[PDB]
Amino acid sequence: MEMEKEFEQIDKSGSWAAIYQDIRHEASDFPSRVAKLPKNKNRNRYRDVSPFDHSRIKLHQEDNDYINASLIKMEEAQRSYILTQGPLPNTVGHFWEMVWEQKSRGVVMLNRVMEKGSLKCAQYWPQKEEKEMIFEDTNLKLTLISEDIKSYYTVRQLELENLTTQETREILHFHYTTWPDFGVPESPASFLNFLFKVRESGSLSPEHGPVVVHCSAGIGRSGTFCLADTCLLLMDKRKDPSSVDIKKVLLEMRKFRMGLIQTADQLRFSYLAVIEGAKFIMG
Ligand SMILES: O=C(N[C@H]1[C@H](O)[C@@H]2O[C@H]1c1ccccc12)C1CCC1
Repeated sequence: MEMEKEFEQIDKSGSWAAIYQDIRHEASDFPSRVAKLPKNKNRNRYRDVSPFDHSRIKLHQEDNDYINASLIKMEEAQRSYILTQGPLPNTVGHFWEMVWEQKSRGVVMLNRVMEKGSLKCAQYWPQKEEKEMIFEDTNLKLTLISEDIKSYYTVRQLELENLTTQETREILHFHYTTWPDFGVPESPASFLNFLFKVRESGSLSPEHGPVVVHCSAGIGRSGTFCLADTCLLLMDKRKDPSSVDIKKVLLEMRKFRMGLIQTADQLRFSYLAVIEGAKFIMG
């Protein structure tokens, strides 16, 4: 079926939970043996969220190459994404090592450091220009260059320096700051505006490594971001945009990381975002 009328048909019939459970039943199951090794327990935020072995990002380190991060490679859309958990106190150096080694231009953050009165990720970037951060375990230096605070999101320019080689690179930090503590946003308008700002920066384009996207577990809000982006790109590429099937795209993405889209409300919100976004694109 088309999307917008399939949407109204699920609303009128109140069957979002059943649609979402079907997706959960059909989703891929691949091994995640490296994630479960005892030496990696303090590298995982949640015991039930792990990268598959076949798609995990490897650190370029001979001691321990493990990070909780996955490469989502979308062949028809010609887009790739790295989805990862919010960094932990003992993985902030690994996180920036990955950004460096994978040649990423942009980092997309969809959570606040504290939500619901608890810590959802480490403070992994500097908050003042004159107070830079040094990660001694991976030999990187990170400096805040500029910050632009808007009503729904903040964009930061960061400098990452590899202290071994003295090479430097500019990284863009895109921080969506207004996702509610509970539920999903009422309108997708600010989330779509944010997606378009990431696109306009070059961070999603083939001349760079994959964008790094995270929330707390790296599957819920993060899944919504890449699902909406890929579906909109396919609607622009194809002769028949009504042939894009959001459930099929989501199942394709779940071949590369488990659990993408965590609730039926997040699924409905993803439909809403693609539907509204397809009208603004045109034409
Ligand atoms: O090359 C880098 N760091 C080097 C450190 O001197 C040390 O050797 C390298 C390294 C890599 C992983 C852990 C520890 C080390 C950074 C470029 C991204 C990582």
